[PDB]
Amino acid sequence: KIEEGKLVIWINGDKGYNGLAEVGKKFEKDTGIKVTVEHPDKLEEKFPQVAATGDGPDIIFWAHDRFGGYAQSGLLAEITPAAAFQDKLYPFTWDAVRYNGKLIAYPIAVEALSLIYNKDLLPNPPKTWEEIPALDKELKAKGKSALMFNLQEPYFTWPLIAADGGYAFKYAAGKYDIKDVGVDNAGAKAGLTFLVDLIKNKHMNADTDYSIAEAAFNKGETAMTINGPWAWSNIDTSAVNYGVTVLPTFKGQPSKPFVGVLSAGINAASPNKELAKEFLENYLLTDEGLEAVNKDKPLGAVALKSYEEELAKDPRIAATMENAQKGEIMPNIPQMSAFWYAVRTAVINAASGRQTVDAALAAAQTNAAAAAQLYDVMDAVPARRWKEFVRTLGLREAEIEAVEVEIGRFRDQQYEMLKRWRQQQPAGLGAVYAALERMGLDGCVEDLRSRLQRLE
Ligand SMILES: OC[C@H]1O[C@H](O[C@H]2[C@H](O)[C@@H](O)[C@@H](O[C@H]3[C@H](O)[C@@H](O)[C@@H](O)O[C@@H]3CO)O[C@@H]2CO)[C@H](O)[C@@H](O)[C@@H]1O
Repeated sequence: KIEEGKLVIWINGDKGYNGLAEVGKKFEKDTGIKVTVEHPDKLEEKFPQVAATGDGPDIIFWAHDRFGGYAQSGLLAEITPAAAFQDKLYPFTWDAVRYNGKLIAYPIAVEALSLIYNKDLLPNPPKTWEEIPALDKELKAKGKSALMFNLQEPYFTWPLIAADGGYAFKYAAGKYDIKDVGVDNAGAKAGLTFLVDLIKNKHMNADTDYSIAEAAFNKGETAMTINGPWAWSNIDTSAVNYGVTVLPTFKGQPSKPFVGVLSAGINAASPNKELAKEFLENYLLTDEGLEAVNKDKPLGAVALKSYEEELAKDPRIAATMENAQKGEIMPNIPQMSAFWYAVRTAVINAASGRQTVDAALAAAQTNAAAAAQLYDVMDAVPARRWKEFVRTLGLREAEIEAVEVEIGRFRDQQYEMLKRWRQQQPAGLGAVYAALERMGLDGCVEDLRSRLQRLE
């Protein structure tokens, strides 16, 4: 459990938590502060349940796409590093973790998918997605396959869909518009249709996930896979001679992977914020800190400039960064949740044949665009009435109601955050104010008197 005088960190199990634990032991050796790293299941979903409780972590690690919601709900502490420290990380990595003009996390590394081919089976990897059907059958003649990758998570199948024109939300004037969802445009329809055709000619199987796809490549059963740097570790241990190169082109235009920024967010309810800032700045985000984690599971291209020149020499990094520039940086807005869920539903149905491509994408468009609107009213729907609300609207689509749950859980962390604040323990002042300002006249007076009290 969390309490004053120690750090608890959450990171996804596919990353190098053991190496991260090493960095904390140094910290513990230098400060006497016990550092404990955990890797829970679905920490992306478990966090918004337990953040503002005594069961949430001090530091949370995830790609930058989740943090906008976290931030909007006032569940993160404003990161306040000196200019000299900011000038040690790449500026565009700071953009990712910047939401509404405020820094909400420490950017760690850059994550971008890449084509991971087996050199023993593929000296000249294909340049285009349209070459692959011919190569696979040639490998079918060897009882082999050309490609296998996780098909259950939309993270991995997006690069092909967004190649010719598909996108999440339109970007313009330096801003995203959540009403313009580019999941059902011409460029998106072609990518998925091309993907399914690969499966329908049984160049792939729909049940392929990370665990199995990983096994396939690691045992030299498929010539290619698509995965991130964190996966090179297990592959390095396996006896496969592999290469990491650029993703294949499609219709002249490259497959555009959503680029990820691994980021470290400080719980606003953590009683050891400065204690955390000390760790991330002066231990992890150092040439040795990052080296310790990378040795466990490769991070990719780090945001720390001093240690990026070190990794840039690795061709597998050069491959990723190329794909990174070719692809797009994930938005960090609170609506990316609505976008992901809708797509996760669409691909599984268009892959299992349960629906047309035109249908799933049409439905995903609607559900995402609609569910994306729920966030603008998250703070308005008065307290005790969020379930009555969403039940009043009665949308009932599985991916839509998933956002409802999330939002319903955000509102529950803010009430909890308010509870902590009332009892004089750490709390995020935004989560507090959002809760009072929907708690009738009594909330608003309580809200403002604090705003006035706070003016000291
Ligand atoms: O659809 C279910 C799932 O959608 C969301 O997951 C997305 C992540 O938010 C997003 O960061 C990305 O996930 C990848 C990570 O960025 C990266 O760290 C790496 O480890 O691979 C991840 C893919 O497994 O893309 C996924 C969509 O697949 C949402 O976060 C989840 O709550 C939700 O369960």
